Amino acid sequence: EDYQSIALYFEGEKRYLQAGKFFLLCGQYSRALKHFLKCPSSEDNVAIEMAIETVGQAKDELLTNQLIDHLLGENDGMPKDAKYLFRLYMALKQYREAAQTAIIIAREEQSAGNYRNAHDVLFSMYAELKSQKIKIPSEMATNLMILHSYILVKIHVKNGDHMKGARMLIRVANNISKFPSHIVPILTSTVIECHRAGLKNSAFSFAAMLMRPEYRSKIDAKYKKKIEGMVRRPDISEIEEATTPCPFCKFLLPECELLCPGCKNSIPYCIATGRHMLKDDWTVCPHCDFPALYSELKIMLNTESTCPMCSERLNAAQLKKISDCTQYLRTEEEL
Amino acid sequence: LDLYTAEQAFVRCKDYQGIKFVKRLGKLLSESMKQAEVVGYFGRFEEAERTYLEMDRRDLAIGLRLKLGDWFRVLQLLKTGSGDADDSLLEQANNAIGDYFADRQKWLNAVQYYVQGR
Amino acid sequence: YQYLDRKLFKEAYQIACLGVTDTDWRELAMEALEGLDFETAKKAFIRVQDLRYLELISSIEERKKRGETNNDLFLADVFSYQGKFHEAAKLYKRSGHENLALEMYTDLCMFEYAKDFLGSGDPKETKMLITKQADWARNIKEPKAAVEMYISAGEHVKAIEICGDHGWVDMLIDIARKLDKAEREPLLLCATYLKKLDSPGYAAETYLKMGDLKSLVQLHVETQRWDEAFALGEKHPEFKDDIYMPYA
Ligand SMILES: [Zn+2]
Ligand SMILES: [Zn+2]
Repeated sequence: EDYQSIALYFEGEKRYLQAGKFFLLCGQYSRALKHFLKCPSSEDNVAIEMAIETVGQAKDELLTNQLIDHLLGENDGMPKDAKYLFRLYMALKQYREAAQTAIIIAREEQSAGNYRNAHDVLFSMYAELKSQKIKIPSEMATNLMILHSYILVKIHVKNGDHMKGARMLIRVANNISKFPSHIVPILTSTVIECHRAGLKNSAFSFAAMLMRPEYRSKIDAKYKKKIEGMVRRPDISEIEEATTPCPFCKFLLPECELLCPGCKNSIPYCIATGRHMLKDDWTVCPHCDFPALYSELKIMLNTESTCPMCSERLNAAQLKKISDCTQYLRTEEEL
Repeated sequence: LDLYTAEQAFVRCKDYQGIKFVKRLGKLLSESMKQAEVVGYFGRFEEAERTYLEMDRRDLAIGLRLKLGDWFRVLQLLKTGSGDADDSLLEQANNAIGDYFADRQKWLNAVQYYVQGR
Repeated sequence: YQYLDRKLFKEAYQIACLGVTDTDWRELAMEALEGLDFETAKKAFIRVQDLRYLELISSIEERKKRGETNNDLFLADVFSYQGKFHEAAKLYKRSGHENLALEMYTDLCMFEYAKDFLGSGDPKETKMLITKQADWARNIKEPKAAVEMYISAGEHVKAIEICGDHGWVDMLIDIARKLDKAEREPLLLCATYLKKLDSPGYAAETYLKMGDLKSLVQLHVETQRWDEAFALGEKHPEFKDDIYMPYA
């Protein structure tokens, strides 16, 4: 019933453990759950979490605003983390703001220099936004792709696949403005791998910008002279990019291009090679439900035990090709 | 959007352009995409761009404003959102605006660009 | 115009920028295309703002970005896309693509001309051309000619379809009689339609010229001919037993 005893069990004497839990039996919870909103520091993350269910009852009032405010640490000064902002925004089901806050957090962390933490965070937010089936803004998908190309780089380098790292590093190079922290060090070794793989023509342009006035006098002091030489004697020799049919229209675009000039839908991308999926070798990680060129996924599963993206255990044969890919290539405008 | 009567008409007026556009429209396998193409067909470019943005395709709006010369529109659209190669378009657009002014003998305006672009 | 006649396109644009009409801009744009200076063409058409020609030029450029070098295919596309339809034809011919010319003339349904661009031969191509012609002929409401137009190619499905659609019971007989080899739903399709048309006069006849004379015998009394029913049941005594109970 009202459970006034639970609601006021030991709520006096300035506290009773989770006094907010006590006031949170029924009704509108605004004594100690809300004194956790009156607490400018984290007395317990459990309390803010339970205030997430406080607005989970869709109370839809200024109490939700108060929680958001304590969240931003604007009146507090020491906000904890906007992961709670994501859960809170999820609660009242305004996902068009949850996606924005997700992107903001990912962008900030990415800029700072965290490059794998940003990946896991953005994957963990894509997780719920997709599981709930809400459509995912192109901003989040695009950032996921360009922030995942980075991890693919390192993997294709450690594995020793000279061309894959070049391709992905080209994509990262094009969107290197998003990457401030290692702006010379990434474009550097973008050049090195491009030349060490066969795309030295592109590396010419990239090293030019690398030797540009702003970027210059910061170039790696290992092979600064080598970079100057490559630019000085630039060869226009670049191996032509291969082609493959678009999955949901029969048309031949290159491997790293995702926007098909034909059907005009945005082809998804692998999780091993960053290319545009092919109907003939579609698959998915059993856990993260993301595409992969089955040939390439199996090829890369060279004792690396976590998935390329979700970072969970994976092995030789819990990965088999798929045929009804229309459940993945359903035209979003048609869907 | 019959695309069957329309092609017959477009042959009844020797009009090979109309037939080819109808075929291309046939390749598209999505509604609200064919709608964007046809509101581009009659020249309502602003309507087509707004439609492209509403269906959450910044990529095609940038592309459409790139096919025409609205490089200022391309800059404004690149101001927000994020795309697959955003510096590439940014630099290309600056250089293109520099060329836009330079042909009209408007230096000190082309020079503002050509510098943000390289 | 002085610059255009000498095929100096970049200078022509440099002078045009000083301010010229829109017709001159368009003329410069066309002459850039035919001269294959696509950058000048892009800037000209931008300054006239034709999305059709700009998308053509972008298509050509995206082709050339991939393996595409031939200069007569591109000029043929340009002539075709303005509307010459004949100089474009020869340009397509000269390059190793007459198939493109065939597609052009079939799209314009100018089939008299596409007769002499069947350079490949008949590797299931001649069927395609004649079927496209006959489809056109039906679409303009000239069904009589369309009848035989299908007949030339393997269009017995389509031929029967239209024939019944207007019911040439004066003709379906002749075609189906000429039709042989007991095709599942062509030689039996006219049969299917003869009992829809006021044509039991031929309904049993056709399947009798296909073979299934048991339900066909029953259909004889579906022509309210009991005597003929028993007569044909003599041929198929089992069918007689099967379809004499309804007579009972
Ligand atoms: Zn496609
Ligand atoms: Zn996975």
